[PDB]
Amino acid sequence: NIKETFFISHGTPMMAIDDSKPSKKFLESWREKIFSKKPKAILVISAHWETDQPSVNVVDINDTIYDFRGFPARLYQFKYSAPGSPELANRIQDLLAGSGFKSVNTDKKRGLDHGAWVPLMLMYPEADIPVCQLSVQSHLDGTHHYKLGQALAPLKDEGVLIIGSGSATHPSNGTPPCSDGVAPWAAAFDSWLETALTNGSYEEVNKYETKAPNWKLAHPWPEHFYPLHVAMGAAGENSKAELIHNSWDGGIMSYGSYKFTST
Ligand SMILES: [Fe+3]
Repeated sequence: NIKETFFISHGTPMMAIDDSKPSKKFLESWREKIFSKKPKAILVISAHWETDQPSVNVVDINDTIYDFRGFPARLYQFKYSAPGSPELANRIQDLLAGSGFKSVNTDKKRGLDHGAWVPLMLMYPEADIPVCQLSVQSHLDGTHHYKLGQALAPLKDEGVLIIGSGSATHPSNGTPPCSDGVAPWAAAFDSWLETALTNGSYEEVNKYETKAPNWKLAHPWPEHFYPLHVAMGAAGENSKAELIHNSWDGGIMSYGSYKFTST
């Protein structure tokens, strides 16, 4: 049914209201210009939900979680009450367990963190498509998440839109900006990633720690990068990666987003 998986950049919560971000106009054009098909359900691997073992969201309605401090009060008024899919949740449990993940937990009470509901509120604003969330295991490695994606790969034939939500670059809150360029280290890293992805060098991206330039500056902590790996795996071995968006915030926080097309 569905032959694509995506990695997008959840940005920061300001992307719900800051229209000075091309990221927002990009996400808003989702159903018209990016993915026209209506998916049966949506699975989001969001970087803002990390756990020790794979964890799935099992609720019939997602609560809208404001996992951010220090923003306009308008942001805490938002509700993206999309349904959950216990169907999909179980399907994910079984698919993951069937591939070697013996311990895979479930949370029957939590909804969507801003890593899911902020983008989804722009792409699918009616809030009527089931959204189920998968967690990222930050203290593991990239290959683990590639495998989590491979395990999820069959979900596509069942109308599931697999989306990893992170940031192409996620420099520390302590990294200094660039006044009117794009920081050299960040362009190096983004260039590396594109060259890897568009050529299907997925083993390389699994091994970013030993092949990417400036990865410690780009991803000091991996959580915002591992959803890329998951979408990568879910697309498949010979999928075709395309860069569908890029924009920068401080000259250092890339918003790059990729579409993986299985063949
Ligand atoms: Fe974030």
